[PDB]
Amino acid sequence: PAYRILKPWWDVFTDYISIVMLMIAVFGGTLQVTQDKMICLPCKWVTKDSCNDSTGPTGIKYDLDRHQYNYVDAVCYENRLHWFAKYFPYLVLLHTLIFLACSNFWFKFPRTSSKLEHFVSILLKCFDSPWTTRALSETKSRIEQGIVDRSETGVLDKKEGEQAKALFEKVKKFRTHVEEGDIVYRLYMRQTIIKVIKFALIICYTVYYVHNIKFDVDCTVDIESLTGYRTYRCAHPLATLFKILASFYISLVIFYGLICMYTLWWMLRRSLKKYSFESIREESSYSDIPDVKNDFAFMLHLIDQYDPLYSKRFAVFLSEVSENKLRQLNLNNEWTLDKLRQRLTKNAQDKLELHLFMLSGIPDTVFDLVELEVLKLELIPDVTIPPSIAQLTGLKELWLYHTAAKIEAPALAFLRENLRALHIKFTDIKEIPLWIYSLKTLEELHLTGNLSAENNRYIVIDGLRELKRLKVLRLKSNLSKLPQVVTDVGVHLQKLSINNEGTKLIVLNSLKKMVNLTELELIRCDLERIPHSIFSLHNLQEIDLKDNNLKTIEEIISFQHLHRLTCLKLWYNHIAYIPIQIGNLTNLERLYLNRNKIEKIPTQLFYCRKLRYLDLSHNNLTFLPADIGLLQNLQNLAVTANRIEALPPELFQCRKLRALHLGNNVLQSLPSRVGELTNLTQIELRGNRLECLPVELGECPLLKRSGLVVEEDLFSTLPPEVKERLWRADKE
Amino acid sequence: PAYRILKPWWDVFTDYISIVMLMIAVFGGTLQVTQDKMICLPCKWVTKDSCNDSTGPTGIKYDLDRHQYNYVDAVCYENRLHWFAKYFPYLVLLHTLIFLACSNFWFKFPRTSSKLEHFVSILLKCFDSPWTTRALSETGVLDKKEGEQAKALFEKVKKFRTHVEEGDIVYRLYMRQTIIKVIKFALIICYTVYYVHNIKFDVDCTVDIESLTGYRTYRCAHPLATLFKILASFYISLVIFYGLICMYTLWWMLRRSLKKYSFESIREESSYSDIPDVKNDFAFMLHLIDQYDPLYSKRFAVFLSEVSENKLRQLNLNNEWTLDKLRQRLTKNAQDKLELHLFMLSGIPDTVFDLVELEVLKLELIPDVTIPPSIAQLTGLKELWLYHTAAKIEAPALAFLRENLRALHIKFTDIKEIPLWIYSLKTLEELHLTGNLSAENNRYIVIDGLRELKRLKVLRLKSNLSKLPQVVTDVGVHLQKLSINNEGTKLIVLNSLKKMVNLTELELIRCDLERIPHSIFSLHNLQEIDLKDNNLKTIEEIISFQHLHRLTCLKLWYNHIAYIPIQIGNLTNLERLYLNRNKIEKIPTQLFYCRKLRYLDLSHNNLTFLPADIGLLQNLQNLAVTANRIEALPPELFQCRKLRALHLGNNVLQSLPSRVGELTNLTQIELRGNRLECLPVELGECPLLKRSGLVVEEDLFSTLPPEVKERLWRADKE
Repeated sequence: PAYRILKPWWDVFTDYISIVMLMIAVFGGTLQVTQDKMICLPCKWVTKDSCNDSTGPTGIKYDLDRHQYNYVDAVCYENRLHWFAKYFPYLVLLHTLIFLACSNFWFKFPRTSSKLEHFVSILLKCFDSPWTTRALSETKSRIEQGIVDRSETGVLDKKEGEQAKALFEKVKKFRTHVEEGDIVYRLYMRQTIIKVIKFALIICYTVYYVHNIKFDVDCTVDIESLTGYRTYRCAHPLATLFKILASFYISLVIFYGLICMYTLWWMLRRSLKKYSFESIREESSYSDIPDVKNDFAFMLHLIDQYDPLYSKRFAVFLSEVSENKLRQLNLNNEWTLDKLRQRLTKNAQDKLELHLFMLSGIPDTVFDLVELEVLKLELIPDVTIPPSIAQLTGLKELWLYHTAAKIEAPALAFLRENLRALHIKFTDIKEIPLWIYSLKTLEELHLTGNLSAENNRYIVIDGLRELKRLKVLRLKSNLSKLPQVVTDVGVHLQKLSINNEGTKLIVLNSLKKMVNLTELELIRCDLERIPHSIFSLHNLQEIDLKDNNLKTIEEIISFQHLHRLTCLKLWYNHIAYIPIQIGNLTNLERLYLNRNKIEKIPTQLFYCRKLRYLDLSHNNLTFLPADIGLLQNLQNLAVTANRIEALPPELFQCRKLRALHLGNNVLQSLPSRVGELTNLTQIELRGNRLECLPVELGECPLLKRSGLVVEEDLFSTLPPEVKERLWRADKE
Repeated sequence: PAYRILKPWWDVFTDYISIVMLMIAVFGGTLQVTQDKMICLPCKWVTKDSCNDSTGPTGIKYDLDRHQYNYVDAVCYENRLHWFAKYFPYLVLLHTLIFLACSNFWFKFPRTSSKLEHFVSILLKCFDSPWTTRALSETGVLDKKEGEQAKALFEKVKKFRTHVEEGDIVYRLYMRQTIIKVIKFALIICYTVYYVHNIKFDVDCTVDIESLTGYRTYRCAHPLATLFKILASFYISLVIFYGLICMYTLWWMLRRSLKKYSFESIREESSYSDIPDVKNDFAFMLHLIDQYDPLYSKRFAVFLSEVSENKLRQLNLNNEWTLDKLRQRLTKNAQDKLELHLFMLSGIPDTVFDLVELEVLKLELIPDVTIPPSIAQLTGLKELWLYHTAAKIEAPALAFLRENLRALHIKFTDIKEIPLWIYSLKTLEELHLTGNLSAENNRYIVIDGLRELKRLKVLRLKSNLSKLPQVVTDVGVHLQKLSINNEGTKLIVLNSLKKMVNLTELELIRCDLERIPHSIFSLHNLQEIDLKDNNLKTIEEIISFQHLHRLTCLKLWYNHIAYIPIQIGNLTNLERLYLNRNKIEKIPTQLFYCRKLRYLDLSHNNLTFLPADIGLLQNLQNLAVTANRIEALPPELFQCRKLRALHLGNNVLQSLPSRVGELTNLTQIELRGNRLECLPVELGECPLLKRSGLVVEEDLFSTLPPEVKERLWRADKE
C-alpha cells in the first residue's frame, strides 16, 4: 500500500539483498540435501597416520562391496567433515530470517504498527488536501499609517472547508497523541543496532571458517572390525560450489553491513528527534510553524528521505497562519446573506445596524449588503478592512470597539470620501488605527479610553488637525487637562462632550478658542465650580454639567452673555438651591435640575415664559408656587420623588401640558381639574397617598390605559365607562 | 501500475530478452545440478601423459570397482574440467540478475521513484482533463466545477514544473544505467566468447592419483558438453542483441541532448507561443513519453502554456456571467444614462460587448485588464469609468475610443494607475480625476499630456491640489466648466486663472480660500460661481461681480458668513442664490433689489425674522429658511404667487397664516418639528399640493377637514 514511503533507499537495498541471500540459502539447502555426498577410498599404506600418496598398470583392489563403501562414506561424512561445510545453508537461512524479522518487526508489533498506519494515513490525506496547493499558490510614510498591502482571496466550498477544518482538528489530536510516545524511534534504533552487531558476528566467523570447505578430506575414522582399513581419503563433490556460494554470501553480507553502518551513521549523527522546517518557512515565508517533539520528527525525517515534497505538504498544513486563513474562508461561507440581513437592527437614530460581537474576523459577506448604515465591530482581532467595503454605499458610522483594524488604499479612499461618524474604544494607543487622520469627510469622533501619556502627553491625537470637517467630538478618556490639539481644532467644532467619568479636569483658560461651538457637555469632570470661560462662548445653545459635584450655581448670571442659550442641564449634582438670577435667563426653553439638593422653587424661575421642559425630580420640594400657570408654554413636568402634598389648582391653567410625573410623592388627593387639560397624554400616578382616581382624569381625549401609569388598586376605582373607553382606545 | 508509458520499446525488448536469458539460466542450472557428471575410463597404454590408443573381441578389464570409478569421476570433474563448462548457468543467472537490477534501479530508487510517480500522476489527469479536449478541438459551455478543476490543474502543473526542473537526477540515473549495461555487455562478450571453446565433450585428466586407483591418466566424457555449448551460443546471441539495443539507446540519449526540450512544433501549429522550453529532468520525461506517444506531450503542453491559462480564466468568467444575468445588473445612473457597474472581477467579461444599449461603463478594481478590439461592438457607450483600474488597451480599441468617448471618469490611488493613453484621445469632453498627484521636485508631471486634449471642455480635479497646476493654466484657454475639490487642502491661485476667458461655470469646493480672490473678476463670461465650504467669513468681494454681466446662480453655502453685504443689490441678474449653512443673522433689504430671484435657500442660519420686502421678489419659486428661529410668516411672503415649495421645518412657527391657500403654485411645504397647533382650513384650496408635498405629522393631519383629507388622498392615488 502506502508503506513504501516509510522505507528509505537503505531499506529497499536490504529488502532485496535479504531476498537474494534467502534465495542462495534455499539453493544451498536443496543442494546439500539431495545431492551432497562424500566419496571415500581407503589408503593401503599409511605414513605418519596419513595417506602416503606414493605390462600396463592394473587397478588396485580393496575387496570392499558397495555397501561397505556407503557405510564408510556415511561415517567419514558424519565425523570428519567440518560442520561449516555441512550446515552452511541452514546458517544462511537462519541469519536471513532473523535479518528479515529485524527489518519488519515494527510493522508487525501492534504497539507501533497503529502509530505508523495512523501517521501514514494522516500524512496521505494531508498530501491530497486541496487546501495545501492553495496555500502555496499565493507564494516611511504609508507603512506607518496602518495601511496594509492589497490582498485578494477566493472561495472554498462549504463541504471542502468543513473537511479542511475536520482534518485540522484530527491532525492536532493525532499530534498530541503521538508526540508523547517515543516508541517507534527506540524500536528503529534497536533494529539497526541488532543488524549491525549480527553483521559483525556473521562476517567475522564466516570468514574465519570458510577455509574448512575443502574438496579432499582425509579421515581416520577408526573402524577396522567393519571394513578392515585404518584411514581413508575422500572427495567432497560439492565443496567447491559451497565455497563459491559462501564467498558470494560473505560479499552480500559485507554490502549489507556497509548499508547498515550507513543507516546507523545517518540515524546517529543527525539527532533527528526535532524537525526544524527552517527551509520552507524561509522560502515561502510562513514563520508560524512550530518545531516538532519526539516520535514525530523521526517519522518526518524518514518521509523527507523518501521525498521532501511531503514535508512541505505537511508543514504548511501544520501552520497557524494557514489555520487563520481557513477560519476566514469558513466564516465567509458560515454567514449567509439573508442571515446577516435578518440580523440587522435599528439604532438610536433609526438606521440599520449590524453588531458583530466575538467573531474571528469580518465575514466578507457583509460587504454584499447595500442597505447597511452603521457597522459595529466589537472584540475582533487584528482584522483588515478589505477593498470590498466600497460596496456599502449607505455606510455612515463605523464602530471600532477593541479592534485595531488595518485597511487597504482603495477602501481607505472610499471611507475617506464617505465616512461620517467614527466610534473608537480602546485600552491603549496601539488599538487606535492611525489612518483615521486621512479621513477628510469625518464629522463625528468618539474617542473612548485613557489617552493621557507620561512625558509624552497628548501626542497620539495630534492628527486631529487633519480632520478639517470635524463637527462633533466626544472624549471619555479620564482627562486631567484639555489637550492642545483639541483646543486648536475647536475653531470649527460645533459640539463637544467630555466625560472624565469622575476625574477632575482643569480648563485652565483654554476653551475660549472654540468660537463656533454651540453645544458643550462636561459630564463627571468634578468641576465643583462652573468656569467663567464657558460663558465666553458667544454661540452656545446647550450646556450640560452633569455630575460635576456642583453645590452653588450662582455663576449662571454670566449666562446673560449667551444670547442664544435655550437648553440648560445641571442635573445630577448637589445643587442646594435655585438662585433667583435664573429669572433673567429669558431665552430658556428647557431646564433640567433633577437629582439635586434643591429644597424650594423661587418665583423668579417662572419669569422664563418660554420654558417648555421642567425636570425637578428627586429634590426636597414640598409645594408648587401658584405662578406655575404663568408658563402657558409648558408641555412637560416631572416631580418624581418629592414631598409634594397638595397640587395647586393653578397648575391646571396650562392647558397644553402634555405630561405630569407625580411619582413617589405624598399627594393625599388628586385634584379633579385634571380633566381641564385637553392636551394631556402621559400621566404617572404610582407612589402617592391616593385612594381613588377622580373621574375627570379619564376624559382626557388622547390618554389611554397604557399611557396612564398607576397602581391597579387606584385604577380599580375608575367608573366602568372610563375603563372601557381607555381599553378600547388602547387596543387601537 | 501505470508506469507502462515510461518504458520505451527497447526497454520492453530488453525485459523480454532478460526473461529468456533467465529461463535458459534456470534450465542450464537444473540440468547442471541433476545430471552433470564425467564418465572416466583409465588409459592402460600411456605415451607422454596421453592415451596412445594402439577370435572375437573381448572386453578390457581395468579391475576397478564402482566406487573407484565414482572417485576418479569426482576428482577429474573437480580438477581437469574448465570452470566455464561447470559454472556457465550460474554466471548466466548472475549476469541476468544484475541486468534486471540495472533495468529497474530507477523505479525502485525512492528519490527518482517519487518524481516518476508524481509526473505520471499529473500527466494522466492532464490527459484526462475535460478542458484539454475542448482546447485542442479549438486548437461553448462548461461547468463551473470543471473550470475550478482546470484552474487547480494549472496550479498543480506550475508547482510541478517549479519542483522538477531543479532535479537533474532522473537523467543521471538513466544515463548511468545504460552506461553500466553497455560496459557489462562488452565484458561478458569478451570473456565468454574467449572461453566458450573450453566446453569439450571429451577431456583427458592426469589427476595423478595412483596410490588410490593405480592409473596415470584417464579419458572422460562430459555428456552435457554439447548441450552446454548450444546454450552458450544461444546466450551469447541474446547478449549480442542486448548489447546492440543498449548501445543504440546510449547513442539516442547522446544525440539530441535530452537535457532540453525544443517544444516548437506544437507551439507552431496550435498557436500557443507562450511555452518556454523546459529545463533538465523535465525534458527527459517528455522525451520518454514522446517515445511512447506524442499525444500525451501535446496534451500536457496546453497546461504548460500561458495563453491557455488566460483563455481558461476568460471562459470561467464568461460562464460566471450570463448575458441575461448581466442584463439583470444593468442600471440607470443620475445623468439619465444606461450604466453597467463592474466591481472586483478578475477581468472584463467578454459578454458585456453585446448589450449595445449600454452607455456608461464602470471598471472598479479589475486588475490587469486589456481592452479588447471587440468594444467596437458597443457604439451607444459614451462614458468609461476607471476606478482604481490600470487598464491596458490595444490599437483598434483605442482608435475606436478616440472617436466615441465624451466623458472619462478616472480615480487613481497612484500616478501609474492613470492610463498614459487617455490624452491620446481627441473627441473627449469630460475628464474627472480623483486622487492625490502632488510630488516634490517632480511636481505635476503626470498631467503634462493634458495639453493634447484639444476637445476638452469639462474638467473636475479632486486631486488634493495645494496649488493650481500650470498645465491646467495652459489648457484652460478653451474650457467651459471647471470643478475643483481639494478635500480641505488650501488652494493657491495667485494670478494663475485669468488666462481662462472661455469659462462659463467655476466651482472651487473645499478649497479653503478663506477669501474670494480677485482673479475671478477677470472671468467675464462666467455664469455660475460656487465657493462651497471655504471658511468664508465675509463676502464683500462680490461687489466686483458688476463686471460679470451674465451671473445668474451664485452659491456660497457651508461657510461661516456673518452677514449679507448690501452691495448684493447691484447684482440684479441673480436668479438662484444659495446661502444655507451660514452664520447669517439678518437679511438686509438690498437683497430684495434682485427681483429676478427664483431660488432662495437660507436654512441653518441665525435668522429670527422675515422682512416684509420679500413680496418684491415676485419671481421667487422656492424659499427655504429651515432650522432657523423664524417667529411667524409675514403675509408679504404670499405676494409672490408663483411660489411652488416652502421649507419651514425645524423652526419656532406658532401658527400658519391663512394666506397659504392663496398661493396656487404651492406644490410642497415642510413643517415638521415646528411648534404648530392647527393647520388652517385654507390648506384645502391648494390646487396641486398633495400629501407627498405636505411634510407634516399625521397627528396634525387629523386636524385637517375630512374633505381636505379626501382630496389629498385622491391626489396621492393619482
